[PDB]
Amino acid sequence: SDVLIRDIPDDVLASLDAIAARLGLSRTEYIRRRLAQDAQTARVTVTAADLRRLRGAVAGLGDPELMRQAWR
Amino acid sequence: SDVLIRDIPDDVLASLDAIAARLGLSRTEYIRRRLAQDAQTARVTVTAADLRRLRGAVAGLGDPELMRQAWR
Amino acid sequence: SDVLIRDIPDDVLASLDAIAARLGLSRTEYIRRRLAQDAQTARVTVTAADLRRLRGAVAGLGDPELMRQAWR
Amino acid sequence: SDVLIRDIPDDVLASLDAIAARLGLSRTEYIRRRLAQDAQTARVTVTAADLRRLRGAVAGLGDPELMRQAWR
Amino acid sequence: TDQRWLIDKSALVRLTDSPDMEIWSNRIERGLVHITGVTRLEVGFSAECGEIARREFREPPLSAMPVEYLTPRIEDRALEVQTLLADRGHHRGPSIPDLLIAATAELSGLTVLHVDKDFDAIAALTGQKTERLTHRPP
Amino acid sequence: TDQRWLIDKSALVRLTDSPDMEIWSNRIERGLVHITGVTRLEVGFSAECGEIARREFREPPLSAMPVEYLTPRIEDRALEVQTLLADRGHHRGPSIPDLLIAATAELSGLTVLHVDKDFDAIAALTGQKTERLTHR
Amino acid sequence: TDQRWLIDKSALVRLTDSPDMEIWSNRIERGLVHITGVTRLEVGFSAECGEIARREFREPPLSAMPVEYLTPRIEDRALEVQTLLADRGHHRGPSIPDLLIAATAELSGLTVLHVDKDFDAIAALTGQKTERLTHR
Amino acid sequence: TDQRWLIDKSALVRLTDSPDMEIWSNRIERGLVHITGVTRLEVGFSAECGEIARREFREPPLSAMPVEYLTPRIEDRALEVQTLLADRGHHRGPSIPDLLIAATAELSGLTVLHVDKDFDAIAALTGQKTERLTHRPP
Ligand SMILES: [Mg+2]
Ligand SMILES: [Mg+2]
Repeated sequence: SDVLIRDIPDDVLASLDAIAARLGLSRTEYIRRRLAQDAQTARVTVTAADLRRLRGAVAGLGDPELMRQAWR
Repeated sequence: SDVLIRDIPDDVLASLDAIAARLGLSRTEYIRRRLAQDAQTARVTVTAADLRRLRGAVAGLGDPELMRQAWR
Repeated sequence: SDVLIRDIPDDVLASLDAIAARLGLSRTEYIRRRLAQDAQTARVTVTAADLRRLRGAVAGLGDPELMRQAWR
Repeated sequence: SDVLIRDIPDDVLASLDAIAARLGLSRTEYIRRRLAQDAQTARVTVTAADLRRLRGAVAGLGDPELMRQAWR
Repeated sequence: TDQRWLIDKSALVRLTDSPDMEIWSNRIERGLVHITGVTRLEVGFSAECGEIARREFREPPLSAMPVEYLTPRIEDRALEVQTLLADRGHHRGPSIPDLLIAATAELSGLTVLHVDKDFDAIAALTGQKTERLTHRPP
Repeated sequence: TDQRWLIDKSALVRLTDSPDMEIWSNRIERGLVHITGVTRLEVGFSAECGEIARREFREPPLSAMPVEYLTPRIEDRALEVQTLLADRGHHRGPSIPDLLIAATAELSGLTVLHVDKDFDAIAALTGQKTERLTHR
Repeated sequence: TDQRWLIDKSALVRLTDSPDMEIWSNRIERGLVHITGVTRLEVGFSAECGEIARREFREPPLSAMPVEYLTPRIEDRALEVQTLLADRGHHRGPSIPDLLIAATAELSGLTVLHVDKDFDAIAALTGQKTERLTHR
Repeated sequence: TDQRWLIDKSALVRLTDSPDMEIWSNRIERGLVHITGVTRLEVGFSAECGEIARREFREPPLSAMPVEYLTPRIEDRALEVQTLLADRGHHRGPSIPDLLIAATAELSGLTVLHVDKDFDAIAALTGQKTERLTHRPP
C-alpha cells in the first residue's frame, strides 16, 4: 500500500537524493529499499526450540483446572 | 515537502508498525526520524588516527568524577 | 455527526488531557467514550427489591468454582 | 478553545438532547457543564504536608554530590 | 462527596445482605457506582438463561451503573501488576478479572468496592483506594 | 494473501506438537499471527515466577505477535454472543476469554486459531472464520 | 494567563520552604507546572527504595505535573547551547540535566522554575524566560 | 551480520586502546555503530572548548555514527528499570545516562557496547544484549 510522509525537511531530501544517485537509484526506489532492508534486519527468527521452551514455561495453559482459577 | 512512497509490501509495513509501536511513535513520525537519521550519517573512511584524535579530545569521559559532575 | 464544543476553559482542557493520557486514549476518543457513557446510564429509582431480584438472578457470582470455570 | 468531536452516534446525541432539556439546558451547554464537573471531580489537592513529604523523600536532590553520581 | 466506586462481582452479589444496602441503593441511583464490561460478562455467565440476563441489564440496579470499558493502557497495567506480584511470591492469583477491575479503577480514579481479600494484595503494590462492603454480623 | 490469525491459548501451547509447525513459525515471523491482551494475562498466570513471565514476553514467539486490544464494540459483542449461547443452554461451555478472543477476531478481521471446540459453538452463531491447529 | 512553568529539581525540593507555597500549590493543581522525564529519573535516583519512588510518583505534587518529553530538536538545542557555553569557558557550570530542562522549556513554551544560577547563564545565551523560586 | 551496536561513553574513550581497534573502525565506517544524543552531550562536556567539540562532531568517527534520539516510551522504560533495580536493592545507581543508553538499545534492537559493569546489573533485569570492548592485556 501507499504511505504519505508529510513535512520532510528540504535538507534531508537533498541528502537522500545525492545518496540515491550514487547507488544508481531514484529517491523513491532508494527509500523503498532502505525500509525493506530495515525490516529484514529487524525480523525475528522463531525456532522449534523457542516453541518447546514456551510450552514448558506455560504448560498450565493446557490445564483446564488452573485456567479455572485464572478466571475467578 | 511531502513524499508518497508507493507499493510498500505488507510485511515491510508490519515491521515498520512493530518498530513504531515499540518506541511509542506514530508510523509516520518513525519514518521521518529514520530518513533524517540516514540522511545525516556521513559516508566516510574511519582510521586509527581518527580514533586516537578523538581519545585526546574526550579523555575526560574516562574521569568518573567529571562524569558525575556532568549529571548533577 | 460532529459536535463542536466551543470555549472550553484551559483548566478543563488540561484535566481532559491528563485523563486521556493516563488511559492511553486520544483527547477526542476519551470525550466520545465519556459522552456515550453518560447517554447510556439510566436515570432510575433503585430499590431494595431491585437489589434482592438481582441477587437471585446472579447468585452464582458467589460460587468460586463457577467463577473459576468462567475464566478458563 | 474549541474542540471538534467527530462521529458521535445519533442515538448518543438523541439521549444527550433529552437529558439536557430536562435540566433546562441546550445540548452544548449541557456538554460544557458535564466536562467542567468531571474536571472538578478529578482535581488533585496539593497540601503543605505533601510538599514536606516529597522534600523528605528526595532530600538528595539538594545534594550536589549525589546528583554528581547520578549523571556518571 | 467527590468519591466514586467501581463495583466488583464480590460486592454486587452481597449488596442485599449488607447493613448498608439502602445507602448503596441511593449511591447507585445517583450514578456514583460504575461497573466494568468484564463484570457484565460475569453477570451473564452466572445467569441461568439469556432472558434472565437481558432483564437484569435493562433494569435497576445494573441499568443505573455507568459502564467502564477497557483501554490498552489498562490491559498493559494489569499485566505489569501481575508480574510485580509474581516477583513478590504470588502464585496462581490474584485472578485475571481482579487484575482488570483493579487496573481500571486505578487509572480512572475510582474506589474498588469488593468482598475479596485479593484486592488487598494488589493494593500492597499499587496503593490504590479500596472499600470492603459491610457484612451482616453473625 | 490478506489472511491474518488471532491465536488462542489452546493453540499457543500446542504449536510445538503440530506437523504444520514450520509454516506457523514463518507466519509468526512475518507478523501474521496476533495475540490478545487477555491471552497475555493467561500466559502470565501460568508462568511459575516473574522472571519466567518477563522472559516469555521478550523472546520469540510472543515477541513477534502484534497485540490486539479490546474496544467497547468488542466487549459488547462478546456479551451479545454470550446471551445467544445462553438462550440455547450453552453459555457455560465457552469461557469469558473464549468470548473475548472470538469477538476480537470477528470485529478486527482475523481468523481464530485454536484447539477448543467452544470456538465452533461461537462460530455457529456468528458465522465468523475459525481454524483448528493440526497437532499430534 | 497563558504562562506555564517547567520545574527543575532545585525548585521541587525547596517548595515546602517558599513563602509563595500556596500560590505554587494552586498552579500545580491546575496543571500549570510541568516536569521532564529526566527530572523524574533524578527523583528516582534520590529515593531510598523502590516503594518510596512509586509512592512519590503517584501522590501529589508529582501526580499533578504533566510530563514534558524530549524530542530531537530539543536534544540538538541542548548540545548547541552547551557548545556556546564552552566557547566562553562556562560549560562545566551547567550540567547535562540543566541543559536538557532549559532546552525543553525554550522549545515547548514554558518558563523554567528553579533555584540554580546555571539557568541564568543559559538564559544569557538563549534569551529565554526563567523564574527563581522564593525560598527561606 | 545483522548485528548493530549502540556505543556508550565508556567504550568510545577506550577504542584506540583495544586490540579490536581496527575492527571497530571498520564497523563504524559501515554504519553499524550508533550513538545517542545523551552521549553526544557527554562528549561536549568532556571537550576542553567549543571549537574542539565542533571538530569532533564534524569528523570521523562521530560523523559516521547514526544518532539515536529519545522517545517517550524509552524515557518511561528507563524509569521502570530504575524502579525495578531499586526493588532488588540497587542504591544510587546505575547512573541516569546508563539507564537511558540501555533503554534506547533495548527498544531499538541494538547491542550496548561498553566498558561498565553497571550494564550487567541492568541486563540482569532486562535480558538485553551487551558487549564489553576488549582491553589490552597488562
Ligand atoms: Mg473453552
Ligand atoms: Mg546546576
